Amino acid sequence: MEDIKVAVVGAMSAGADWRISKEACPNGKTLISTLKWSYTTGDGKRYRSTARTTFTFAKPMAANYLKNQPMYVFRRTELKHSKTEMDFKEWQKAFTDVVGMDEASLPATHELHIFGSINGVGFDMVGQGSGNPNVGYEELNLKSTKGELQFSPWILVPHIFHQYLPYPDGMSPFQAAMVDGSGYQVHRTVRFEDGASLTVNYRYTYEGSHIKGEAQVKGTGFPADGPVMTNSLTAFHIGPVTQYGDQEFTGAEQAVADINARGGIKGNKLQIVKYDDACDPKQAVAVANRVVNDGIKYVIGHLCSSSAQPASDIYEDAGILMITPAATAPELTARGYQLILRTTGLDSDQGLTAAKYILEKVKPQRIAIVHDKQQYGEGLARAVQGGLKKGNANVVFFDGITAGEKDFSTLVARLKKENIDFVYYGGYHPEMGQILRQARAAGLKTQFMGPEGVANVSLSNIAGESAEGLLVTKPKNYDQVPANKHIVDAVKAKKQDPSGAFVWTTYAALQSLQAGLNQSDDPAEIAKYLKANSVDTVMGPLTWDEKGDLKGFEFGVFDWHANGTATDAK
Ligand SMILES: CC[C@H](C)[C@H](N)C(=O)O
Ligand SMILES: [Cl-]
Repeated sequence: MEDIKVAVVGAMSAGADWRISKEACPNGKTLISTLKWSYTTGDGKRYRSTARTTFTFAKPMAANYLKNQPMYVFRRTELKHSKTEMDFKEWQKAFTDVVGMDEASLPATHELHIFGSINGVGFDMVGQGSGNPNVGYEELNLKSTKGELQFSPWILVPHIFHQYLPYPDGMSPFQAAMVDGSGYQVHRTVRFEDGASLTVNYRYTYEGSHIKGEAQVKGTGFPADGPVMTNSLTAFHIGPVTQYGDQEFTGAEQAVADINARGGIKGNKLQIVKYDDACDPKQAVAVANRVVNDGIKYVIGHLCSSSAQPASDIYEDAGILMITPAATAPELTARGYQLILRTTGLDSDQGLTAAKYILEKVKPQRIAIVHDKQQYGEGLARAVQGGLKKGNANVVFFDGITAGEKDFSTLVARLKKENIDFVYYGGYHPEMGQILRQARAAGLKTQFMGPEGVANVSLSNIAGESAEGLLVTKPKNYDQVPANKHIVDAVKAKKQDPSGAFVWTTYAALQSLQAGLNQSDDPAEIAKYLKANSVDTVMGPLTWDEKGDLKGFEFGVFDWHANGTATDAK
């Protein structure tokens, strides 16, 4: 009665603050710990590692430890750093199962000497710390003795004292070995997704309640242009596509809960497996190869057009089904592929809907068209330009800006000088929000319009009152259909937001997969069944053409509001 795995591919997720270590003991003198650890770049990309840690005890562990395994340890860390100094904190909690709390002497002080090389670049750091062995807390300050670190200081986390960890009903085996005096040694091996590796070896001496630790490090095989050797690792920040990933995970989690509550697929439960492509082409190909090697046959997601297209090549070649709830560029479904479907519409249709609204209902005097030079935004800007030229509208200029720009002073001064009364922007909320708040600060009265990628609460968060009165194209308000009220209430009961279109397109993708899995487990048979039939969903009855596109899909025109809400424009 094994679970059916479904991959859900998000983008620039935060993820869990706590990470789980699994502890096992093959004999009385050895404890083995296994760990998955992903780092994040300043760019919002993931850098993936796995670790195996070996603890060697001089005297055998007490029988109670050997009878009670495996154990699970939840840990979280904080780092502030310069290029010469590190300030660190760690929290640790042990359990006999996978369910968190849900929301002579033991040690008091310690010192660390950590040294070695990364790609042959030498380092040496020393410093003092303290902690509480009753609750699993520790803190540490480290200073360089050899000047500036010429690699990311994050590569030395988590390596920078399990003598501070208690177990549920008494001392950990680490604490018992320190109190006895005979102690333990540690060896860790880390493997990275680019083929790099790092080893650490530890030795300790106990002077009463004070621990003296020594750690020797050797790292090799890091790419010269990678984030370790360029100092490009950071703590997680919200990024440009986080809003889109959060909507997809909200809709997938509620749909899988509802399906499983009704008995799953002929009694077998669905299990979500989460991945993250950062809407980046190289990360999308790395994710798709991992999904195939993990044995998964069904994928929901790859959200942006520039990441869904390279991923689709890998899934088609390997015989895997892919359903995107969000990618709208026509080229995805224009190449003869048989295993690719959507639960959203096409930018050829979205751009023509915008051009007809401008010609029929707005009738402006002087138009500018702006885009971000990416597949989605530049495609829409070209579709709108063609529609307006056919209607003989006055387009004064057509121009590109750079994605990630925060200073729009040149564009704002040009709109003021050239007396522009209407702008169409093709692109995402981060750039549109900066353009709106900088335009109103400088006294512009211009009417703005954009596509479904700007119609979200992150646009309102960035622009504030400057967002009021923006025109948008987007899918219908599915959250206002009475038949969908039970889903709206279940999402609001978790303090989550059911208003974004990608909640509904993602829920509908899981309902479409469910209908297929009731007929066959084989991806090619599922794609054939959906292309020949109608499926009832939260979006209404869905049908697909032979290339995997929705038949009769319509984008609406709405007024956007500063409170993150959309109303019918007419
Ligand atoms: C996340 C989807 C975005 C907004 C857009 N529709 C694209 O295809 O890139
Ligand atoms: Cl460990």
